[PDB]
Amino acid sequence: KKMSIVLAPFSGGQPHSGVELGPDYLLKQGLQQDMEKLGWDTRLERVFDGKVVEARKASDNGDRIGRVKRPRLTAECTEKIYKCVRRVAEQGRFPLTIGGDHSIALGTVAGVLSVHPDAGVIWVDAHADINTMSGTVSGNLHGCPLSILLGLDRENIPECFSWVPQVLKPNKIAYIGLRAVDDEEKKILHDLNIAAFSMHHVDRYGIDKVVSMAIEAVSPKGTEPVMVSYDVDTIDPLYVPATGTPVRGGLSFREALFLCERIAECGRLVALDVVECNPLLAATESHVNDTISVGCAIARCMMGETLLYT
Amino acid sequence: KKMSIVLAPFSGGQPHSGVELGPDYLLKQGLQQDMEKLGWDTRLERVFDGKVVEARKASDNGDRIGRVKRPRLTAECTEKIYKCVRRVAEQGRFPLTIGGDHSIALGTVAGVLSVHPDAGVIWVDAHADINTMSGTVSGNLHGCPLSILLGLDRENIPECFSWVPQVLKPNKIAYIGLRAVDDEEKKILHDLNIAAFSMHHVDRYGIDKVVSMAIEAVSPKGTEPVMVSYDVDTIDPLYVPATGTPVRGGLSFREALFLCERIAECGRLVALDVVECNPLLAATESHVNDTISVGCAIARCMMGETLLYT
Amino acid sequence: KKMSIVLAPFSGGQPHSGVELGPDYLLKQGLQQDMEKLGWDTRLERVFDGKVVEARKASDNGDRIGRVKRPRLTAECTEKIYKCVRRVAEQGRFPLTIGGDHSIALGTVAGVLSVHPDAGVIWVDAHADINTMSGTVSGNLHGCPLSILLGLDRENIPECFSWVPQVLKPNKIAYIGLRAVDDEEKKILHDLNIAAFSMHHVDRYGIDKVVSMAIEAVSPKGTEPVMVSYDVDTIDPLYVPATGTPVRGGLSFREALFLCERIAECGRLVALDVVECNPLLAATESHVNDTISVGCAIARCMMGETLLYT
Ligand SMILES: N[C@@H](CCCC[B-](O)(O)O)C(=O)O
Ligand SMILES: N[C@@H](CCCC[B-](O)(O)O)C(=O)O
Ligand SMILES: N[C@@H](CCCC[B-](O)(O)O)C(=O)O
Ligand SMILES: [Mn+2]
Ligand SMILES: [Mn+2]
Ligand SMILES: [Mn+2]
Ligand SMILES: [Mn+2]
Ligand SMILES: [Mn+2]
Ligand SMILES: [Mn+2]
Repeated sequence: KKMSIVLAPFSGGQPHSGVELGPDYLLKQGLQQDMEKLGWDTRLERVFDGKVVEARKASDNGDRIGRVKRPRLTAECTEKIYKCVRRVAEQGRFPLTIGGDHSIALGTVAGVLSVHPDAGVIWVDAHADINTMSGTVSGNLHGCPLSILLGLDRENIPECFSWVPQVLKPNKIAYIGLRAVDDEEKKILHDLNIAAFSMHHVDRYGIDKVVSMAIEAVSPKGTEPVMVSYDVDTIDPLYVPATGTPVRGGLSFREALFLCERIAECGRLVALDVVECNPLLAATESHVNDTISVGCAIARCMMGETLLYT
Repeated sequence: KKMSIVLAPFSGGQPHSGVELGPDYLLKQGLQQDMEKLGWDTRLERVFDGKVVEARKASDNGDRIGRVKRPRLTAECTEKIYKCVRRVAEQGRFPLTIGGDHSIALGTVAGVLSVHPDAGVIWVDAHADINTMSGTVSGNLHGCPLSILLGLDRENIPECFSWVPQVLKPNKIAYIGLRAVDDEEKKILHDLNIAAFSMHHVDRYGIDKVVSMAIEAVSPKGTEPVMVSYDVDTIDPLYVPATGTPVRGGLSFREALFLCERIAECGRLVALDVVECNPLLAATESHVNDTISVGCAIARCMMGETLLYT
Repeated sequence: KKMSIVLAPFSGGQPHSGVELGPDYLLKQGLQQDMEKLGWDTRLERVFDGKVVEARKASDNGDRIGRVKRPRLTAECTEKIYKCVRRVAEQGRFPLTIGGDHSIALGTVAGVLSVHPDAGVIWVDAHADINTMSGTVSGNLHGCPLSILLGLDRENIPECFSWVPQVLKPNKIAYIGLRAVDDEEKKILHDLNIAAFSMHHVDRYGIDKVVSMAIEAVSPKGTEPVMVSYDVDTIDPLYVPATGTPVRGGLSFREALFLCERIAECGRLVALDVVECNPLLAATESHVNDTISVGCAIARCMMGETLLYT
């Protein structure tokens, strides 16, 4: 049980400052002590300085390529995370990456799939995060990682992203909790036949059935490695208020944590990302502690914590 | 795809002013643009002036027949809606009626069943709305439409209601979400063997199963037209605060919208009422926007809007 | 239909004052009138004066045996409840005990099992309440009743508890709603193979299935008497705020009441405890009325109240 907690305090994939404070905040809640208490030998991995990156972000509006914002900054930071995560996985350690906005998954997924080529990817999110370079309206890259990982709209992806290995195939990615998919993204999922389970399926079949379906969808070869990239805005805002893109009608706190227990239970989780925790985007301090403690909660449940004896 | 959005700004079926503001408020949210965006050719149908009706309502306390309040006013306005809706349906257009209190369903159901005689009726409500003329304690007619439509307690129904056609039979009406049924109403449902699915059934079988059961109950002849009269107080107040008769322990925002998607999915919806939205009965502006946007949301989901590609 | 509403205004099993106000508060809500309205012939049973007991509690910090706090006071009061409940059951009346903290279940369960020796026990709680004398960290006895009832850690249980009959066996107790079990308690449940259904099972199988499983687990001999000891902190705090030990991710108001209807429905309920309602631990008066009215609600549903005709 060797784990490396990758610190990825990046906010360049979106507009709002504060999300780079996620890593520090989670660690204050005692994320490492919790992992250690779950029997994991943990080591912290710092990939870059959040203050320096923030500084460079807030100032250079010139970093743009069309609607896309901060491709250069984003490309540089996610390559750093990729190299870190790839190394963490080669050393045989479990990489637990804490963001940071979801654009960091560009480096995490590439890093993990580079070592575990047949690893499936469960994207827990209210969003599909698969907008293409020329398709994105907002230009916020945290909503475009999967398009770049799948190499969609190749011809329009910047040179600064040339580093991204092409290891993820559409049949190895499954979504859970979708409810704010852009029209362009709907067409993409349908055309690539991506296994996507929206809140409709959860409402229709119950979370247990959805998680089972999602795991099977990316684990056909019998039983392969599984990676989970967890966007906290999947959870209904009334549970996760402090986030950049909240959408009502999401997972309940119970379903959000139950999903983790089911994944833990299958015993094939090889990596985990917990992203989009933005402490600054909270009304009261109640909103902050509820969101950050949720991040640590999914971490604990994903890493084996159960309600009863085990 | 021809639709007529029937505006029924009536509040005479209950005490609290404000519910007549529903139609306007929904339209401000962009109800028509949403329907148009769903591919519907929409036309607005104004049945009467809400200010004039309100004025006449707030002043004439003399309009009563026992406990029943405003039978004359109610009878005149609902006959107007009936004529409008009956015409809308004869023209082959889908009538989407926005209230207004639930007493308007006296005109909508009569209008629709007049054209689609074998149409089933799904009453989504926390209440049975079937109190008889001599049985009602409050005398508020928005809780008596189904008794008049089924012609119960004939001998005690006013002359001003002589216009109501007898087209709805007990075996063609199904309730979903019941939780505040009056004792008299419990006896009625049991005696007439009305298919009623309370929050107990939803809690017991899950919303998907209940909707399936409700649709089948009124669609025995194989597959007949279906009409839905949707009272927003079916949804738990913590989701729909701005309503006249809130009862805790109701449908979640997710179940409230999932039910719409399932009905849409069956492809036999022929009419829809969205009632009891009272903007004035809101604490903050957060309560208002949450309720009105919910009304538009059920409209969109009922009319085909899905989370994924379709 | 003969019922005795046992008043047990005790708070010695925990630190916070106010929980002894539960009985009075529930009765103000009209608990007795509700039971009478459900057809029960009710009689109130006062076991001791809450003001006198409170007075004696708040002053004597000397009443301790290790970490355990107020064993003498607790032992004296619960023996009183035991004698009352045992008598109520011998008279052939249904004992409905209103607390008071959960330490009162020491007297209720012993009283009921003394008359109905093969009675099963459903413990609805977020906690296992089975910490041993030498195992409890907090020393609060409201979290140790089941250890004393099962006679665990005999050698370390005070003399003042010598009165407790040994009538409850591990295979006749089932938990529902667990989510804050101490490590020592996890080991105990696992070693004694106690049927425990946590929020994981509710999330996994749905409340209906859990209640069915829980009833069967203690009713093997075909169909024996069933007793329910209901801790209101089983319900998610956002529904039951005014309680001493709230834990997020609990039962919804709907599941909390549905469980009661299912138990009522089986027709074998022989006793009921509604505990841990602490009116003083409420932010607004909204928190108070929501919690106390919940207590009366579970009472009504447990005693036969249904949403539809019955
Ligand atoms: N689809 C929107 C929102 C994406 C939100 C990104 B995420 O899932 O990481 O929060 C956009 O492209 O701007
Ligand atoms: N049953 C109550 C309340 C009826 C509520 C009407 B409705 O469902 O339209 O809100 C009454 O008769 O006054
Ligand atoms: N397990 C904790 C909390 C027990 C809570 C008791 B109860 O369930 O009655 O609220 C303790 O031993 O102090
Ligand atoms: Mn995301
Ligand atoms: Mn998202
Ligand atoms: Mn209604
Ligand atoms: Mn209603
Ligand atoms: Mn308890
Ligand atoms: Mn408890």
